[PDB]
Amino acid sequence: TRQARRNRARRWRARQR
Repeated sequence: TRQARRNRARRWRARQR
């Protein structure tokens, strides 16, 4: 949870391969 934003950035990376 405290690093959920890191996962969201990972999703953005998955959206920006």
